[PDB]
Amino acid sequence: RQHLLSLTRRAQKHRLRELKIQVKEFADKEEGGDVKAVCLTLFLLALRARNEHRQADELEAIMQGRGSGLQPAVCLAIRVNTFLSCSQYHKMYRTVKAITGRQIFQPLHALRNAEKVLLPGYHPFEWQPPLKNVSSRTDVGIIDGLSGLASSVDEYPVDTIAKRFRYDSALVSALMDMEEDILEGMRSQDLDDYLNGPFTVVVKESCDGMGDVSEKPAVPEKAVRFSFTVMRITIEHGSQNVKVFEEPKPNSELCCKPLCLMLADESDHETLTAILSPLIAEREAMKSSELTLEMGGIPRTFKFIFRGTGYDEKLVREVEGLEASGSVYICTLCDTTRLEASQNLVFHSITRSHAENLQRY
Amino acid sequence: TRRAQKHRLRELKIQVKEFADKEEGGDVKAVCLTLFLLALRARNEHRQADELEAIMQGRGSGLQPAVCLAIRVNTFLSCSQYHKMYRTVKAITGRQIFQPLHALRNAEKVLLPGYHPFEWQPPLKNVSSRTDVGIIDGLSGLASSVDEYPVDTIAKRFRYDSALVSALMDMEEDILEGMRSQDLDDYLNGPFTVVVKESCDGMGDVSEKHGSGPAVPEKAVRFSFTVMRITIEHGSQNVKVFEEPKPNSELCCKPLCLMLADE
Amino acid sequence: NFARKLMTQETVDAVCELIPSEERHEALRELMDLYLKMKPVWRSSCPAKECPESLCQYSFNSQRFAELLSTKFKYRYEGKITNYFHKTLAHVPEIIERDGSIGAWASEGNQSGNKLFRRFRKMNARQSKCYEMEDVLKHHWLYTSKYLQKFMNAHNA
Ligand SMILES: [Ca+2]
Ligand SMILES: [Ca+2]
Ligand SMILES: [Zn+2]
Repeated sequence: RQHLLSLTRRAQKHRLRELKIQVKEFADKEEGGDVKAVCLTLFLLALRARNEHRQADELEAIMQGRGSGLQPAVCLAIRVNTFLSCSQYHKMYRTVKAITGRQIFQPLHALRNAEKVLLPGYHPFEWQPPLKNVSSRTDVGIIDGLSGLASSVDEYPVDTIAKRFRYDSALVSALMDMEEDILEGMRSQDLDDYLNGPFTVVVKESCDGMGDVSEKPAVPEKAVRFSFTVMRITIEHGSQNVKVFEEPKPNSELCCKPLCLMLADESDHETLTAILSPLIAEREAMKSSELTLEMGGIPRTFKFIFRGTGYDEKLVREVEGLEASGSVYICTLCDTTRLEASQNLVFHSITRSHAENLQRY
Repeated sequence: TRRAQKHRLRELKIQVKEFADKEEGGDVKAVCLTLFLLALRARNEHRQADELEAIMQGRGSGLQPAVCLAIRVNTFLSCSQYHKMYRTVKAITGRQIFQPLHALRNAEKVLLPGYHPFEWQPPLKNVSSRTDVGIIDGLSGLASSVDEYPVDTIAKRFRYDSALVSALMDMEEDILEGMRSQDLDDYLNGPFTVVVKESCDGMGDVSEKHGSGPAVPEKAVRFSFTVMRITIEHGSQNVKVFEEPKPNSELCCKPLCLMLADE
Repeated sequence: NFARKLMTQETVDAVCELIPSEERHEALRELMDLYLKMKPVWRSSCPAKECPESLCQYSFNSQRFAELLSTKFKYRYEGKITNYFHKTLAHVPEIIERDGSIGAWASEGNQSGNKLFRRFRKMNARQSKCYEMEDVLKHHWLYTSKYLQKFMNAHNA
């Protein structure tokens, strides 16, 4: 009676209750059972008739669209790209909501339930022709890196912790995390969006221990990271292939995606073998298949070509099968003595495959 | 379209028009906003409810640079990541709500000692009567040269008076609410008697390296004070217009000096 | 940064005042000159198109460098010769004609991850030695997804 805005929590409710229910039930008996949409549109009309189109336009922006407040992906991105912990983020959230009345940041459970779309292991896919020794479930995130290596007082003692994904899981998650880029490339190169030809992906790998990352008579520890990055995507169209995806900066820091990491050495050969051999098993497995998953509308297919390159010099002398660094045979590509390079300088060629080193072993 | 619901629901137009005309007499704006707000509140989507309450309340999008400073320092953020957060909410929202760093430094040097005027009615011998003096070295002109005694301790300090006037000015709404709540006016002079307790403590080692393993034990110690009780004697008696609810916290021990030595 | 800073022509100008002989002056001038003439091929991300004039020089510009390394400096490069020189001397153009670029396919991209690993261990942790790398991996992945960095690069109208 004083005003609706001077009225309390249900004061306005019991004041205009009969008018409220009569026009609401008249509307949902009129327009097929919805009152909110028709009521909002008539409120926009009734406000914007009074030369106040600014609030009407921002309201039409924020309902059925974007505007004030933030999408959860935005607040996740700005949480992670400042490395802020959760608790201080919560404090920032609660004081912003306390000051401005609005709700611009999101709460934390709403953060995680938008996070789970961005790990590996969310989206369905089909390996065809399927992969031996590979569990076919598509709900795989973190598993332990030991592959359940039985470890008790009678066996070999192990001391390391390693966490990893599977290879195909992180691979499809990285593929779906660039749908905007590949669709942009197909739009810009005068192609059709409805094309599910067999794309070819070329992927770089990398592995270099990051020793002495210890924290406190000072005894250290080391750690090895194994990582990869999508590098070039093309598609054989007609009689030629054409790039949909190159990279601006290949060796960037913010475009090198992890795959596995361990608290071990680069020289303790045993634990390094016993951890990395599942990964090389999967890597050998998916070199003879196609991949099928839904990429924004139509499902598409994939093949692969790998180039393990980002090993330094010492590691590739240590895992491919050469001796230590101070040898006489020096070039990891050709086969010449160190003493030979002093006489003849520049006349060799690359002559070291992988299977050749297998048969030489 | 615009015209489709206008013709299909002109019945609702004339209905709520005349019904606001006959209930309280013609405030179609207010009843229509409350009815749409009740329509959307019922959906349990209350974020839109108080967003609409904010926009039709006429609330401001951006905020104080002062509260920006408080939220900056209570998360321990560098200026760089603050610039990241500022530019991303600018580019995303379209309107700017967090504030750039000019305003942060400008609201900052409001709060430091050395911005306000102040005076002493006795002239304070050996005290520099300059009021624009904040952070200076604690060495007070000590020679650490090769002809002198060797010292190494790095000292940072204010003066005692400027910190005192700053720590008295920042609690201004506390003392005003003490004047209102304990039945006095604003226009009451002092003299206010101020109970200041003081403290000083070493903190152990404060460093760690990575390079040559075993680092050194850098010992450190700060000197500090606390405003805890503001009293005023008016009339016949005195009245404690500020009592500190907890003097031994980590929010109410303002520092004076820092030095890197042993106790 | 030290590696880039030490390679100036002016550093050769600086060391020339500490050595007497003209022979050593012109030798070191030609040395650093040829090394800077041959640097950007293996250094860039797309040298087949970006600096492609120095591509076809590289055989000639390497052979003369090797020969004046032999004759003028047989005091040191007569027996032992370090292997990186053999790599940067005799295997670059075969690789480039094989594989396009070089400096794309580098280990630069991961070795700078030390700061990310250390900071993630420090500030976002639970300290239980089994989750304590799990959340590190989760945050490290959540960093490097491109769908989020597109949002962070929004200020690019
Ligand atoms: Ca290494
Ligand atoms: Ca390294
Ligand atoms: Zn060779």
